[PDB]
Amino acid sequence: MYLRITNIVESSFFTKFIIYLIVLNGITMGLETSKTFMQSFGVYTTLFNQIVITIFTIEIILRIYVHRISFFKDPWSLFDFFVVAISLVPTSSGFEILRVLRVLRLFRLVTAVPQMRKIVSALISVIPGMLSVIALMTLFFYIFAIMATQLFGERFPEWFGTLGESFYTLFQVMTLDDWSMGIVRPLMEVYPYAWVFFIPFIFVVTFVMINLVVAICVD
Amino acid sequence: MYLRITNIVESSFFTKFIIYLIVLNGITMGLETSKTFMQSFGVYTTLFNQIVITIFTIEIILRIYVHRISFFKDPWSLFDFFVVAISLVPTSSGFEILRVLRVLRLFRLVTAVPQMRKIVSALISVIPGMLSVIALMTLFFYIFAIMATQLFGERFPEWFGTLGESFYTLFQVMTLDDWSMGIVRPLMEVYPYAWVFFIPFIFVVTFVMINLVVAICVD
Amino acid sequence: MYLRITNIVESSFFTKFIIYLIVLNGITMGLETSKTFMQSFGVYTTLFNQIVITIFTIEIILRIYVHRISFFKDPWSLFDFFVVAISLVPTSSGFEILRVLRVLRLFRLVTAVPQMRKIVSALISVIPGMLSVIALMTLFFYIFAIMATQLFGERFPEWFGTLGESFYTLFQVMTLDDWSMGIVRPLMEVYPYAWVFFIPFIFVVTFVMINLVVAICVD
Amino acid sequence: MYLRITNIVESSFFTKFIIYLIVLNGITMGLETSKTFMQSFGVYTTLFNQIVITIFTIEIILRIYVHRISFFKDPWSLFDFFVVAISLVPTSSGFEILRVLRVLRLFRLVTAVPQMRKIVSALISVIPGMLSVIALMTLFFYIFAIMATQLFGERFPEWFGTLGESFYTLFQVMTLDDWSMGIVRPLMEVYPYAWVFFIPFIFVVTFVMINLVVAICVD
Ligand SMILES: [Ca+2]
Ligand SMILES: [Ca+2]
Ligand SMILES: [Ca+2]
Repeated sequence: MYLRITNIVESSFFTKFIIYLIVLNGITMGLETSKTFMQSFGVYTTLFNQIVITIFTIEIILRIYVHRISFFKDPWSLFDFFVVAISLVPTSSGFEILRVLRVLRLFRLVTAVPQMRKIVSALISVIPGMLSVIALMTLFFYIFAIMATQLFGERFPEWFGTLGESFYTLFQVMTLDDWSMGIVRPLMEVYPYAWVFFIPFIFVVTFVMINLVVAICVD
Repeated sequence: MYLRITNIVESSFFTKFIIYLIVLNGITMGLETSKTFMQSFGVYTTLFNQIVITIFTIEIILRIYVHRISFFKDPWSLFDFFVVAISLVPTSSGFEILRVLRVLRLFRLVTAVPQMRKIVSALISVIPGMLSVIALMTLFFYIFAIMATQLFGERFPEWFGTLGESFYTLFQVMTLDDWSMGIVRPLMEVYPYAWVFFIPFIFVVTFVMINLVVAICVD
Repeated sequence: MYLRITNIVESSFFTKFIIYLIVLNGITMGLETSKTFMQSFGVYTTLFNQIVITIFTIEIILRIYVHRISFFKDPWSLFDFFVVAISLVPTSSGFEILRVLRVLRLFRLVTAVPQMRKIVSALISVIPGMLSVIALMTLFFYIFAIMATQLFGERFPEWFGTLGESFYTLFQVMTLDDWSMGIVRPLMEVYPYAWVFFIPFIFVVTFVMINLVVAICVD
Repeated sequence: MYLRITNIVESSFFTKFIIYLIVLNGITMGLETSKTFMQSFGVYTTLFNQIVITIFTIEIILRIYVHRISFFKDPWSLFDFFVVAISLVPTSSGFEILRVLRVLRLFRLVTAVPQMRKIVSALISVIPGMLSVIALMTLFFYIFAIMATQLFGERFPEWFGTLGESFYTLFQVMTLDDWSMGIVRPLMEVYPYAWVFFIPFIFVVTFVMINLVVAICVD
C-alpha cells in the first residue's frame, strides 16, 4: 500500500487540492475578521476550519510515510509540520496567541507553490552574507543601549529606564523615526550634550546600513 | 478619402498641433484652480475646455479609421481613448470625481511625446520583474493585517479595528512613518509585547524592500 | 602690462592667497553669528569684510583682462563674478536677503580649490541623465497637485487650499514625512477614500525615485 | 625572560582567555543595569570588574614588551591601550562619562576577534573615498547653517538661534525627520518663503547622499 500512497501524495492533483484549500482557508480567515459575518456564518466557518485542519494533519501524516527522514531535513516540510502543529493546540488554555498564530498557515501558500519558494529562498540566501555585519551591529546596539540606560534612564525612564527600553528607543532612532522632535530635543532640555551621543550613533548606524545594502548589491 | 486623412493624421503638423493643445489646456487647468481667475475669465476657460474636448474626440475618431484594430492593441492609444472618454461623461451625475479625473488628460503629454514614452516604458518594464516579490509582500501584508486586526482591533479600533484599517496602518509602519511614537508605544501601554509583532514585521518588510531595490539595480 | 599681470594672476601665490582669504572670511562669518562676538569686534569684522570685498573685485577685474571672453564661458568663473556681485549691493535698500546671500561667497572654496571642482562636476554631470525622469515627475506632481487642490482644498485649505500649497504638501508626502498621521488620517475623517489618492501617489513617486537611484548606479 | 613571555602572550590560550573575559564582563555589565541585581550582587560585580581591569593592564603591559614600537603603530592595539586607560581613571573625579565610557571596552570583542577586525576594516576602508563628498557637505552645511541663523534665529531661537542650533536643526531636516510639520510649516507662519530655503536644501543634501551611496557601490 506504500507505493499506493506515494502515488497519491505525489499526485499533481494532491498538491493542487492542497493549494486549493490554502486559498479557501485564507479567504475564510479574512471573513472571520468581520464581527458581522461571524454572526451570520460563524458556525459555517468554524467547522470549515476544523475540517481543513484535519485534512492538513492527514496530509502531513501521509507526507511522512512517503518521505520519513528526508521530510525532517526539508525546511519547507518542517515548517508545514510546525505550522499545523500550532493549529492543533486546542481552542483554549495557555496563551491566546496560539489562536492567532493559526493564521500563519497561510504561509503554506509560499511552501506549496514554487517560484514563491524560489523567491523566499532567493531572499533567505542573502542572510548568511550579512551575518558578520549583523553581529557587529548587535554588539554595537548592546554597547550603546547600556550607555544610554545609565546616562538617561533616571530622568527618562520611559525611553531609557531599562536595558530593553534603550534597545527599543535606539531601534527607533535607527529607523530615524521621530528621533529629534521626539527623543533628543527632549533629552537635551536636561542633558544639553545628548546630541554627542545620538549624532555619532546615527552616523555609525546609517553608514553601516548603507554598506550592507552595497554588499547585497555585489553578491 | 482614407489616404487623404491618413496623410492628415500622420502629419507632423497634426501631432505637434495636438502637443500644442495639451500644454495649453494644462496651462488652462492650473488657472482653473484660482477662485480669482475663475470669477474673471471662468466662462472663457470652460468653453476653451469644451472646445479642446471636441478637437480631441475628432482626433481619436480619425486616429481609429487610420489604424482600426492596430489602435486597440496600442497601450498608448488605449490610454488616450480612455482618458478622453472620462472627459466625455457630462459635468453632471454619478460621482464628481469624474469631473476631477479630467485632469488625467495631461498625461497625454507623456503619450504624445516620445522620450517620455521611452522613460515611462523603461520604468514600466521593470515591473514584471518585481511581481514575484510583490506577490510575496501582499501575502505577508494580508497575513499580518489579519493577525493585527485580531490582536489590537478591540482596544485600538481606529488603527486596527477592521482588516482595511490594519492594512493601512501596516502600510504606514512599513513606510516607517511615525510608527513608534504614533502606534507601537501606544499599543504597548496596553499590550507590553506588541514590540514582538512590529519589529519582526519591520525587519522583514525592510529586508524585502532592500532586495527588491538591488534586484532592480541589476536587471 | 598685460603679460606683467598675466604673470601676477596665474601665479601660484595669487591663487593660494585667494584661498587663504576665503577660509578667513568664512571663519569671520561664523563669528559674526555671535551677538557676543559682534558687540566687541563688530567693527573689526565689518571692515575686514569690506576689505575682502574689494580684494575680490580687484581680482575679478584682474582675472577678466587675463581671460577676456574665455572667462564668461567658464562656469566656475561666472559663478565668482555673480557671487562677488551679490556682495557689492550696498548693505541696505531693496531686500535683506542680499545681505544674507553674501555668505554664498564661501562657495568660492569649491570654485577656487581643485578637487572640489572635481567632485562638484562629478555630481553635476549626473544631472543630465536624470532630466527625462525629473520632467516626468514634475508633470506627475503638477497633475496630482491640481487634483488635490480641487479635492481637498475647501475643507483643508492650509494644506491643499492653493495650487502651490498642494505642491508643498505633496512634496512632504513624497519625502514620506509625517504623511499618515499628519495628513491622510486627518483628511480621512472627512473623505474616507482619500487613501485611494495618496497610496497610489506614494507608490508611483517611490517607484520612480528608486529607478532614478538605480539609473545613477549604472551611468 | 622575553621569549618565555613572548610565548605566553602569543598563545592561543592567552588570546582565547582574553576573548573569555570580554564576553564575561560584557554579560556582567548588562547585569549592572538592573537596580534589582545591584541590590543583591553589586559587590560581586564591582570586584569582578576591578579584577578584569587588572588582568587587562597586565596584558597590555605584557603585549607591549613583546611588540615594543610595533605596538604603538597597530590601530587595534592603540585602541585597546586607550580603552583600558579610560577604565583606569578612578571611579571618582573629573566627569562621570568616564565611568560610563568604560563600557567601550566591550568593543575589544571586535579588536580581539578576527572577521570582526576584517569587517570593521572593510568598512573603515570605504571612508577615504568619501572624504571628497564629506568635505563638500560640511562646507554646504556650514554655509546654510550660517544663513539660517541670520534668517530664522530671532523669531525661532530654539531651532536656529545659534550657529550650533542651526547645525542640529539642519541635520534633522537632512534626515528628513519631521522636517515639515515640525520646522518648515511653523517657520512659514512667519516667513512665507522659508520653503525657498529648505526645499533646495533638501534636494541638494539628498542628491549628494544618493551619489555617495552609488559611489560606494562602485569602489
Ligand atoms: Ca518620520
Ligand atoms: Ca513625526
Ligand atoms: Ca505632535
